[PDB]
Amino acid sequence: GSHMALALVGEKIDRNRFTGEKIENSTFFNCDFSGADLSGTEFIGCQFYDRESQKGCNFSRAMLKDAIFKSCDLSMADFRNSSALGIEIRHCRAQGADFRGASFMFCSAYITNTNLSYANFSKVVLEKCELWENRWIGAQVLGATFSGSDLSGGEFSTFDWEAANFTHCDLTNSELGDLDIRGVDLQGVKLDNYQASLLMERLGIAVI
Amino acid sequence: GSHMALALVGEKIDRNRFTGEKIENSTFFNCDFSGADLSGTEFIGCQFYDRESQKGCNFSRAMLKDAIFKSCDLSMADFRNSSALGIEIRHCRAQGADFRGASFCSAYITNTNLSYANFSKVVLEKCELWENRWIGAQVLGATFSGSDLSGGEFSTFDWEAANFTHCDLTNSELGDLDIRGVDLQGVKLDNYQASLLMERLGIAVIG
Repeated sequence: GSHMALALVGEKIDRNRFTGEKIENSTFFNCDFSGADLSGTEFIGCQFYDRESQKGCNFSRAMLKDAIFKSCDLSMADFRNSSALGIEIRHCRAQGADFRGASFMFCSAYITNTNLSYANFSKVVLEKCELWENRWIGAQVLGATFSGSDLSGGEFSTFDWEAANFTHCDLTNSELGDLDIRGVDLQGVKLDNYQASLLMERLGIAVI
Repeated sequence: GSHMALALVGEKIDRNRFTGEKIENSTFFNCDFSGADLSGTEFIGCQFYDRESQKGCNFSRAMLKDAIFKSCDLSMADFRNSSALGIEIRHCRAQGADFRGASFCSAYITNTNLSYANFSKVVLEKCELWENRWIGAQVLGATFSGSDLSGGEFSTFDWEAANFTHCDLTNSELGDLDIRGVDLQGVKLDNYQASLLMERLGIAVIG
């Protein structure tokens, strides 16, 4: 089934209300999707963040297997302890979204072209996932692992490279902020020539 | 004056015998030039090494200001404590040559085989030292700071032993240089070299 221009406020969403459904140009303000089965559910052009109340929606413990969020505002969304294997978040605003305890598992996740500023990834396991072209300013990554993921095209100013595992990641074509090859384990990491020159410059070396 | 196709063996060279002269295509086997005045002396195509005795020539404490050696075999030459400001050594073999105590900064040593040469404690700052082979050269306590070493071959070379800050190292085989253990402030490296040094840290440079 498909839904267009819904506008829900303050609702508890029943576990099976939207499973496998397609929802477009809809608003969900202060809604509780916790425990909901959103397997295969596809949200396009939807807003889950309420400018007035400044509340997001609750997705904690939701089943999000193969769910899709395209061009949605998921600012301040609570995804804690969700089951998110194969989730897609594409071209979304996800500022302050909370992923702690979410499972993406072997891992699979596609979070791309997404504003992840101030999002919380503490202790999250996102190994060998698709995580490119995101904005990561102030993202909380304490104890996380992104090992092997493609993070390329990313904006990593105000980002603690020492806080998470980045080994084997693709970091090419990214603003690296304060990354330094003397202080961070970069085994297996991919970087581009422009980034290599910058990083070497930090050591006082001029790459000609 | 100039001189061509001389052959000397086992001679002690008079202090003023060759001062300011040009000497070409000559042989000097086991000859002692120590303390000789060789200011402005030019040697071209000369052999100073005798493979039959495996002995070089002695230039210790020689005055070598503005001297030139081009296309010469200076293997095993003893240059210790010489005065060599502005010396030119170009396209020479200088394997095992000893430069300990030699004073230069201005010097041009280029396109030269310096394998197993001794540069211990030598000061060669801001000099032209490019396209040389440095395999096994001894450099403990030397400083090459600011010199152009580009086009060089540096396998079996102790990068930790001397001062290489501000050097041009571009287009060189770097041997075991590692950015973790060596001060490389001001050093110039090319993109290929940067990629190799990163590779040592496990980092793959792609595009």
